[PDB]
Amino acid sequence: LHVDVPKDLTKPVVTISDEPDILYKRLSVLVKGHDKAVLDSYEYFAVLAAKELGISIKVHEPPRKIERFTLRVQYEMRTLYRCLELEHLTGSTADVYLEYIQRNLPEGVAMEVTKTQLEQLPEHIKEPIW
Amino acid sequence: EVVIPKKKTWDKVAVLQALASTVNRDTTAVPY
Amino acid sequence: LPPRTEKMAVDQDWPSVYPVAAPFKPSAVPLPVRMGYPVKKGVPMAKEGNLELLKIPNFLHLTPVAIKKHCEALKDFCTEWPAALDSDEKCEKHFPIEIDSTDYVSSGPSVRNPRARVVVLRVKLSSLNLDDHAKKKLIKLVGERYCKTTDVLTIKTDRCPLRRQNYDYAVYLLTVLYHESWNTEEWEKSK
Amino acid sequence: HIFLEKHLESFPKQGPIRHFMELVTCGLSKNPYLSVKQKVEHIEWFRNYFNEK
Amino acid sequence: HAPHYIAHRKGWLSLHTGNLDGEDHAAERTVEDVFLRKFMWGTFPGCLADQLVLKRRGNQLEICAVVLRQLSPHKYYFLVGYSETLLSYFYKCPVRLHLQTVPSKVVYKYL
Amino acid sequence: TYTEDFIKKQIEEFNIGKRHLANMMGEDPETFTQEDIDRAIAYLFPSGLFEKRARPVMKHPEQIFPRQRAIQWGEDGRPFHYLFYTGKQSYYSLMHDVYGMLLNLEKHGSRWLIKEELEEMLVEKLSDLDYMQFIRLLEKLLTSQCGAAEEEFVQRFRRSVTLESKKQLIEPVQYDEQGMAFSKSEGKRKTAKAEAIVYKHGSGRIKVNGIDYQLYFPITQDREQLMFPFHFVDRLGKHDVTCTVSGGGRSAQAGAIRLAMAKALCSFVTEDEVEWMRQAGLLTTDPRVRE
RNA sequence: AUGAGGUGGCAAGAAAUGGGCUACAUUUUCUACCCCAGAAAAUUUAGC
Ligand SMILES: [Mg+2]
Repeated sequence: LHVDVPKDLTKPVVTISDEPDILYKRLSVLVKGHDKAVLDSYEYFAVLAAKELGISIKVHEPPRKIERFTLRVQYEMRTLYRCLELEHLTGSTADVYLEYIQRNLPEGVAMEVTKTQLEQLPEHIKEPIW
Repeated sequence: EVVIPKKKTWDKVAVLQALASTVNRDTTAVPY
Repeated sequence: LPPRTEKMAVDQDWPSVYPVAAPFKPSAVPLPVRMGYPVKKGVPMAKEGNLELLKIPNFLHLTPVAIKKHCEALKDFCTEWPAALDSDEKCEKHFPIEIDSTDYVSSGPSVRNPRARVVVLRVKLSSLNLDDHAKKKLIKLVGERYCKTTDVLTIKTDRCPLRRQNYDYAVYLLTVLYHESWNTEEWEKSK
Repeated sequence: HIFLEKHLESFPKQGPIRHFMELVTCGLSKNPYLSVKQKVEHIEWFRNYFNEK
Repeated sequence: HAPHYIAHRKGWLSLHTGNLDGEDHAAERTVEDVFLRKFMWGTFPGCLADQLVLKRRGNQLEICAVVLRQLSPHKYYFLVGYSETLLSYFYKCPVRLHLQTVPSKVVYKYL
Repeated sequence: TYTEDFIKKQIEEFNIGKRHLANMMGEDPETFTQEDIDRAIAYLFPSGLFEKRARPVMKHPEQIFPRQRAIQWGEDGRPFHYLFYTGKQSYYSLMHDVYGMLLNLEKHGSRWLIKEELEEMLVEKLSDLDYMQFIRLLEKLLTSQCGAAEEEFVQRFRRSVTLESKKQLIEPVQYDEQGMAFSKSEGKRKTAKAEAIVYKHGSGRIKVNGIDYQLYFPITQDREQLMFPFHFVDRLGKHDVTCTVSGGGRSAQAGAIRLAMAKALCSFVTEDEVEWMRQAGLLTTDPRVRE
């Protein structure tokens, strides 16, 4: 568009609630695929998005798994892994980042998100019952 | 001191609406 | 009809051509990309009619320009980590309990996964108000859930169907374990 | 889900039937695949069967 | 290309998470793929130039087919609408179709 | 077949696609290079196919189409080279040059080029006998007092592949907190993996996983295997060893420790003794493993 | 009646050879340990 542009855009309604936000110490995202190149592309996308949102991210590669079987005729299934560990992100940041990267998850790739929420002791355990 | 922020919330399609607002119309394409 | 990549300028807005995940369109992607094992004295096949390029999960909808433009608009949705929590040293001080829960993203009609109900509570016993006898009783009650090397009690709950129910059960288990660790039966005297 | 022993009130309180139904409820309270209604229906079937016999 | 090139030169026509280590419902996805392929080959007779590509993201279901320019475009649109609606109501998921017309079969070699 | 207009059009198509890819990736089109093209194509079209050629590729047209069709005459039909009618103008031009240099001289870890590489450089098919003739002329040139220019000319035809020396890279000497010199090394035998630290000075004490060797290795065969490296170089009772072995069984662990100790000991012996250890089999990883 | 039933029987014998399964020990067996203890008693198949 060189001239015809939207004069204004309706930004979505994001309300600042009164409740306190959830806190995640860690957030491990393990993605599995049959293709190493797709996992490398997804790692690049996820890491760039994490940088652009200010989240602290580290990436490592868990060992691959190979399930072989027979009907001779020998068949194989490869599973390659990429682990993205995010650190010190609140509840809203985690939700928005996860929505983005899960909607952009490529076909043939599965995800397992482990969230480690930080919580205080319950009030009812602080001191013994008398 | 730990100042826990407030849990801001949004509608289900809010993220999609933001991403959509990011992109303009394709001038060389017929409608979607 | 002629492909519309002939009308695409060299300074266009690429994200507007591929807004979302879409299959490879050789008439829309203005690249002379080739793919295929060449035949003897051959070349890799062209894109028009190429099934191999069509089989790739392409990232044309996620380019660095597009990703930055997306992540600039998504900043409105984020909150800030409380700066007082600079490292794990204070995360384990102000928030002793850690709740671990997992979500699973597969492809199919059903979103259900039986493994998402599991909840893991981790708390250091040194962060609980226990005396010598209370700590001894708690350790003997829990058994292998307590790891001596790390001083961590790890209670994993998966009995209930939902995850909120398993979280409530883990909290209840911790409460009752603490209370029965602080309690001395008549019978205890015969150690 | 976890405390289903209030549905054993109409059963014998100290016989072998109490033992068997305690085993049944311990199994049912560890069942993540059933709803509360199905568990109590199992208990009520047990009640009916043992009432007949 | 022969079956022993499926990860060396060829790829997989269907792409889904079912066969990954730890995932479930591989059989159901396989049966779904079988029905999709027979249905599409019976609904576009003599139009399909090559095999379908069946992609799956979340609960979406994309059929990327390569058809010929021999059938009229109006009939193509009618069939696209019909097949999309029928398959969405049969799998209770948002199915979608991405036809690609080719002037004629793209011959690679002569065997 | 590929006409010249056809390849011309592929050249403009490649250049326009290169500018487009520079646009897509946000890089500056002027400096956007071929390695950048490869990286960007790998990102945008990920492919895990094992064959690198089968993967998606965006090359310059000259790199794809061979087009080894050189024009040897102009519009008037006159050939450019004065040896055109021999049919081997490049090869015979080279022979003429070599003969000229031989005449001029008469007035005054590397290998000869292989036949098909000589063909590649001469871009003309040549037989075995003419290749031998050319090599014989080059040898004759070397025999004479070739000057710097002639030496460089022969070096154009000399490849550096021949010869390779097996020298047994030595481990460096580290120093511990107490000021003692030690060297660390690793070894593997079947599924057993061992790491040994050999000190320069000692009394012959070997500790395996914190345990004395005679207690860790009841069987005399394993103790003889551990003795082999130090005995072979006549320094029994002169070094202390602290090793850690994991996996495998009794004999595999003994062999892995033997290898690790030999490789660590190579630091404190002369190079002649290192080579003697190598020729005794003490520094080679045994690759024999179960099917 | 190649359908459905009833009443009795039927339950074999001998070799030469072809093949298969079990136990078969003193360099063994039991206990303790995981290796310095005490008690008990002709063709054929592979080769690398
Ligand atoms: Mg009979």
